[PDB]
Amino acid sequence: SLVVQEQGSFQHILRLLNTNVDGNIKIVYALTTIKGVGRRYSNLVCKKADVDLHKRAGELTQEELERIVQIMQNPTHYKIPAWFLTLANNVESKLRDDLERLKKIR
Amino acid sequence: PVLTSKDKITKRMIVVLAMASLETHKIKYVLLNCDDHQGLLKKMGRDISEARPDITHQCLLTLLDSPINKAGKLQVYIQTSRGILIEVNPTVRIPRTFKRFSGLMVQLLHKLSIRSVEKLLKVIKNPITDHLPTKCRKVTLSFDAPVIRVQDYIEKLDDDESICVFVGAMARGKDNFADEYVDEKVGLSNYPLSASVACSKFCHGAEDAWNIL
Amino acid sequence: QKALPASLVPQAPPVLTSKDKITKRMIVVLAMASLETHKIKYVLLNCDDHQGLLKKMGRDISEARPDITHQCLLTLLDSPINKAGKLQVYIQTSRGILIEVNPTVRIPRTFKRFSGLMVQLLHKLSIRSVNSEEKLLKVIKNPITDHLPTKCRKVTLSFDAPVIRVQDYIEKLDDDESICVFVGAMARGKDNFADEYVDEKVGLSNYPLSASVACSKFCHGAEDAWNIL
Amino acid sequence: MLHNPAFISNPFQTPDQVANLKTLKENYVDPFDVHESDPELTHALDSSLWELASLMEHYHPNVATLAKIFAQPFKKLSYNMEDFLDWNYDSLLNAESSRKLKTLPTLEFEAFTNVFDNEGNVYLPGVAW
Amino acid sequence: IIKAYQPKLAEGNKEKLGKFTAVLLRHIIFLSNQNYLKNVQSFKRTQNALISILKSLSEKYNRELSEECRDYINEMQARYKKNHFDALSNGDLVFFSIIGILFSTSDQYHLVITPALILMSQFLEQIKFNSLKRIAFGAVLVRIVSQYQRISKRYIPEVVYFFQKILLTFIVKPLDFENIRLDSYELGLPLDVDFTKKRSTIIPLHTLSTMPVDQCVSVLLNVMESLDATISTVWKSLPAFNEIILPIQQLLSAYTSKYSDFEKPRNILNKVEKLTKFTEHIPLALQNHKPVSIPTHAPKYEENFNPKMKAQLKKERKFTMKEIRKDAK
Amino acid sequence: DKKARRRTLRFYTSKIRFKGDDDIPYK
Amino acid sequence: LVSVYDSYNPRTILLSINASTHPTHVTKFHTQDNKILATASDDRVTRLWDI
Amino acid sequence: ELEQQRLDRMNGMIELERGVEDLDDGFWEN
RNA sequence: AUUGUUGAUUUUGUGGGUGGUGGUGCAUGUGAUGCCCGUUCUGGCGCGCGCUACACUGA
Repeated sequence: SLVVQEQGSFQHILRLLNTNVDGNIKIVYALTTIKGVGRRYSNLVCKKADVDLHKRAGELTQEELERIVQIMQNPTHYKIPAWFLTLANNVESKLRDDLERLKKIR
Repeated sequence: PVLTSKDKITKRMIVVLAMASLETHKIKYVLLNCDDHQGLLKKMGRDISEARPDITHQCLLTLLDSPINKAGKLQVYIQTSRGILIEVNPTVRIPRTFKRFSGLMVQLLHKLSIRSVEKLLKVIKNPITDHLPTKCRKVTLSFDAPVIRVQDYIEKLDDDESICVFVGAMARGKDNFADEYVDEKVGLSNYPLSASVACSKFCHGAEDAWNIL
Repeated sequence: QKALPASLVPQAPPVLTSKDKITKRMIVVLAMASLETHKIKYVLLNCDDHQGLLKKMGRDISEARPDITHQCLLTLLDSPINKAGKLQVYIQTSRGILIEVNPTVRIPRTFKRFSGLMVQLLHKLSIRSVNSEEKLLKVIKNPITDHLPTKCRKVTLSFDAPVIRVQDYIEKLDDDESICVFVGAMARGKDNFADEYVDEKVGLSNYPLSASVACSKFCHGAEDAWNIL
Repeated sequence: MLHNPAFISNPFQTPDQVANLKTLKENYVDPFDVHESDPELTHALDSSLWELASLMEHYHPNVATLAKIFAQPFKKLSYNMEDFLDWNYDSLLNAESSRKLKTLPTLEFEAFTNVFDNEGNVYLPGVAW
Repeated sequence: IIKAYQPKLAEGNKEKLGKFTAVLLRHIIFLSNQNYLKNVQSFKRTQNALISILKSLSEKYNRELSEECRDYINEMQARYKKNHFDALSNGDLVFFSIIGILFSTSDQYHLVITPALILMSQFLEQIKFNSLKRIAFGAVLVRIVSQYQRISKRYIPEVVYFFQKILLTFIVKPLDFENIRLDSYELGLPLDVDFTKKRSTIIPLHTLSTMPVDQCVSVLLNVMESLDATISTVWKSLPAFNEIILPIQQLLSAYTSKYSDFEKPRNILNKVEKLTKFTEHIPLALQNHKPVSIPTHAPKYEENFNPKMKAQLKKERKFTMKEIRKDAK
Repeated sequence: DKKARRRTLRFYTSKIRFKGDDDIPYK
Repeated sequence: LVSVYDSYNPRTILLSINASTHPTHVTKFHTQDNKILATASDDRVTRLWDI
Repeated sequence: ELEQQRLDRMNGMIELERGVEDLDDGFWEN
């Protein structure tokens, strides 16, 4: 009667980097919702954190979540490459003067 | 017959449009509006949210145009937010457009009476109770109160007795405008209702209850 | 003995759209609506505000009242049947323009701000929410019968027609179907605007009624009929 | 347990349904056994949770508000237990002093002549100096 | 001192009287602690007179009084942490009473009452109540909290817990109440108690310091008179009245069985079936919520509908090009 | 034990209407 | 929701049925009859579906 | 007036007119 | 004390009464009338072509 699953239940919602991420979404595209986190950046962060991209955001265990937070907050420490991370009015006035000059000729 | 405040025996259906926001202001006197006059109402120091005489106009259009009023079983009263009580003749055919209505009310508030050539609209002396029928049920429209079927409510009501409703013409406010006059407050629907809808609902129920058709 | 629903949190019922034809609903068509604009800026023509312009156009100013459709929309959209998500409204302008009204719209209460909305609608062909996540009023293609439900009952509000109880009429009507009422927002006219679509015409009260009162009187029967409350 | 839908009253229900509902009310008896040791046999699922309703009248304002949650829709997925477990009477008093919102002290318009009873108005009848 | 320092006579007198309001309160409680059985009549003349004065100050200086009241509640708590009941004195019982006089008890939240009501409830639950003095001290506390809720009529679980053990304390167990935890089994009343003489139910405060059977019975009657009041005012309204009263029915049933002549439990008892008979104990229905309407979104539009500069610069070039080309041709 | 489980539930926790005659906002 | 997929073809969904709002723990095909599918849910009703 | 204010305060009206529910923000968290 | 030298005119602390060179009508100005509730400057496109999207026959 007493069965307790070690990994834990499915998390419908999670809080990462002061952002709410839906559990139903995949890990990469759920992390994309964080500002400053793009598709490729989230994919790379998951690859560094060693999290299977096929999992759902809710499926993530705890230690993977702290690992993702740590990679994101200190990208250089884990070798994330650096590359990854009036005059016009004067022209307009000249144009208006020229247009007035043409109107003068015609 | 045209029901009038003097008659107290006939069973009728009185509607009191409480907290009606009708006022005149001169920079010339003109009915105040939430949109036409915004700065002016700021100068008077009031909120522009509760500056809406259109609510009182829409209620009158639906009340006067209802089949019951055509049957001579309804008379309306307006309790202005300032405490000015106005009696509306059931026979009146108020202007349909609002601008012509605003011109009519501003004539009313100064001349204190509109006459045709019976006063179609006449300012009267408060309290409302003196004018209401001697035997009458008083209720208010409350969202928090229990919901009731208007057809059943009027049916279980007596025959010699009449029904008063104090519909709140304010945009927003506490439903305590008519608390001291009234004996109970009743809810009419689970969803919050506009003033025009509420009196139209309570109008439709009376017509089914009394077989006005 | 029946087990309870898993989630009892109250949910807003679905917003009806012309795409969905299966659900039973209340369609109200404000036929012969008078909505037309003109450069002065563009202004929704009125019978009182603009009398010379409609004389220049040669069109009668008796039939130049958009305030009726304003009054009919407020009473329809504020009705409890709309709140239950069981009513969707269409407007057929006299010029031949069909407007579909989202049940979720909150049209301005004052007529002056209503007129400014219609010129936007009649030119931009649509109106978007302030938060911009649906279209609240979109001009659609004629005829109306295409947009109506596949199983639907059509009728017009004719004074001369036999008087019926809106309560008895809806109750005796089937359950998979739905009902259209072609209300005439025109001040005066022959009740033949919707003859080609409808199958019959019914009267609701022996006395003459305003358009706003006629539609409000009809829906309140539907609410009591469907126990909307 | 929090609510039995069969006992709710509907304004549209017919007079016979009203009569049937009334009879159902008269015959109800709480089946929860407090002495049964088997949790699978106590018939608790057929009982109702009146006790949590009474807690909505608890003298402490914040405990009453928590109890009121059962009257509100169950939107929240779960409640963090760790934020409610280790509370004491001392913590409640300390939390009361370190209140974010500061209010004005009120006074009683009703007047009592004597605080204690004798051995016009007495605040504590049954107690004497 | 009040007359010599009215606000008008000089600047700063409001603050001086403000501090004197706090100082006066510490005097009212201080005198009660001092022994006064010798001259109870004289003490009763001064103590209530000072309280009447303190009430007038509170009308003008409630804020200064409120701060002193909250400090004392902290002081009682702090002394209770180290000494438990030994800290508690008659001054605290007087103090809790004055607060009811000067402040509105029937508020959902109050600066002074709510700390007081939490602190009072702590005593009714934490204190051991293993002596007649300790029970008499608790009997006063039940009366104070009952008067606090004389209008609000809120539910205090500690009062239920207090009544159970005190009723069971004087019957010691009968082996039928194992769920109630007693703190002293040597306070049981003897079987020879008459329970027919007229014994005063009032508890004088000066008697507590002195604290045999007659005192035990008088304390018992006071507790039960509070129990009768709580049933008829508070518990009857609660939906769980049957559950709240069920343990108390058994305890009062024991009293009648053990002491047939004793009438107070029977009057409380006979009242109780009368309430349970009338009250309808139906399943509760709390999750019935009003239907939620479809959303409502306002329309976006322009008030004056019309059917950055680098774009404008390009726009003007197009017209100037067209004129030039026509001019050149 | 409180600190250990206090850490876990942080990720579990999730931080964070016109009616009647209300007129749409003015501007 | 009970979902029916073609074995070895995860992409296409032949049939999707919403048995109940409560969890559906058991979904078994009838052995003798291929057309009918059985579903048991926490609703405590074991509906017998047909494809 | 005093009677009405006492009834309002009895029902949760908190004078600084907030409500009791307002005081219940952050209370249990810390 | 205070003014701008002046002399109790003010200032400070604590209470505290006031809608009033207010309107608008009514009754032979008057009415314990009904009814409600400023000052000076400084600024103010129309008609036409072509292409891309609005996804699962897809990314």
